[PDB]
Amino acid sequence: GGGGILDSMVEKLGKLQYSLDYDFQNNQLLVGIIQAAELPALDGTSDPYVKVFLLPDKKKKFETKVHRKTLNPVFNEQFTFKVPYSELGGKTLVMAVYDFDRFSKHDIIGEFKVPMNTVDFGHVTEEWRDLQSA
Ligand SMILES: [Mn+2]
Repeated sequence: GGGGILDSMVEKLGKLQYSLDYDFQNNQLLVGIIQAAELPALDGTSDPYVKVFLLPDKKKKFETKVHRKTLNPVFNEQFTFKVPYSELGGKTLVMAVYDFDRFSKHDIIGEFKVPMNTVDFGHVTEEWRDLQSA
């Protein structure tokens, strides 16, 4: 009654652990794409990879390596965004997990966003985030 409330709940599409730190010495944002867990199987298991990028920036998106046939990949990758601190406040970091497929569109598994204006810089941020439907 009931069903409508269940439909509003966050779907079980897995989670991604990432870390974030602004390097004030070099003036760049550092992002760690650590691992994902409990991904749904779209293939069976999926072939997950993560796209990492800033909005509204129109720059080419960074991507992790593809991890074949796993619902619990460990990426252990780091990415760097050369952006002065004063300009970072208006941007939003996006992390999106996709299922690599060689013969068809890569299905999105889920994504989430981290507005830079609500992040506590000066201390390394690390958290698990539930992937949201795209
Ligand atoms: Mn696949």
